[PDB]
Amino acid sequence: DLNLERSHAQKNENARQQLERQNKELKVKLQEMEGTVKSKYKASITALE
Amino acid sequence: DLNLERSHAQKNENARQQLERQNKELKVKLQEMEGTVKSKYKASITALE
Amino acid sequence: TDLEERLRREEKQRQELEKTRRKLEGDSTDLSDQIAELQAQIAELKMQL
Amino acid sequence: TDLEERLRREEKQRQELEKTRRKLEGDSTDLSDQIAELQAQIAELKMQL
Amino acid sequence: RGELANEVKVLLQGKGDSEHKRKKVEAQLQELQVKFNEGERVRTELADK
Amino acid sequence: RGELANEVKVLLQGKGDSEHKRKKVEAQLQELQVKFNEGERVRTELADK
Repeated sequence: DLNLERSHAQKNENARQQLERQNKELKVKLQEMEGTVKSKYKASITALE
Repeated sequence: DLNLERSHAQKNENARQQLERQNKELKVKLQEMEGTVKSKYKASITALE
Repeated sequence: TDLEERLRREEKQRQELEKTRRKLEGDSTDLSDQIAELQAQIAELKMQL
Repeated sequence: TDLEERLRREEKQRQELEKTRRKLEGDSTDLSDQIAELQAQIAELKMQL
Repeated sequence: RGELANEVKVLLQGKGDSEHKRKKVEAQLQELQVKFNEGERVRTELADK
Repeated sequence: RGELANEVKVLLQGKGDSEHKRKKVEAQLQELQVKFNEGERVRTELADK
């Protein structure tokens, strides 16, 4: 039973690395896209006004 | 050690579940932020033009 | 002689409780993860609204 | 006498599993009810949307 | 439409309250049913002696 | 008006069917509750024997 707990925990450890990388890319993607799209759109609307 | 190992494994499952849960919310937020920004700005640009 | 079955019966309780706990633990992960995707889907309807 | 002392060891392990199993049972049952509430909320938002 | 819509609120809200209590009662039945075997198992162990 | 008149016919039947199911489920729950209380009392009495 101890080997199963360590085996299952070790198997999930490798999956945690992939989830951590996706979280950093998703947060940086939404923040960069939002700040870039909103900045370029606000500047264009201000020039037209 | 088995009980202590299960606590670490159980804690890892909660942390891993939080990453998976946050990933689903992150994808939903990025998919909604892109539509709310691309739509609220596209219609405004047409009015200014 | 009753201690042989009594001691073995107590050990069987741990296996029975572990089997039910392991089954509920694995099922709870899928059920808990489904709640995250379900709650995240509500954000789309609220954000799209 | 030694069997009685050793028999009590299984009771301690069973108590630790009962608390975890009982917590998962109550949490699993509560999680099922949350799925029904979340599904109903999605229908109200989807119908209104 | 307003009168008919108001009549649906008293029936829709009333049906939801009954369904909510039914889910809670059903959840308690499953817990008591599963817990019922625990009392019988523990009783059979003591009764076996 | 057409969609409201159709949902009323289906909601009225759902409330009646759910009410009858709750009554039957409550009947079995009461019997299980009496057996659960008897098991606990008989369990403690069996320990004294």
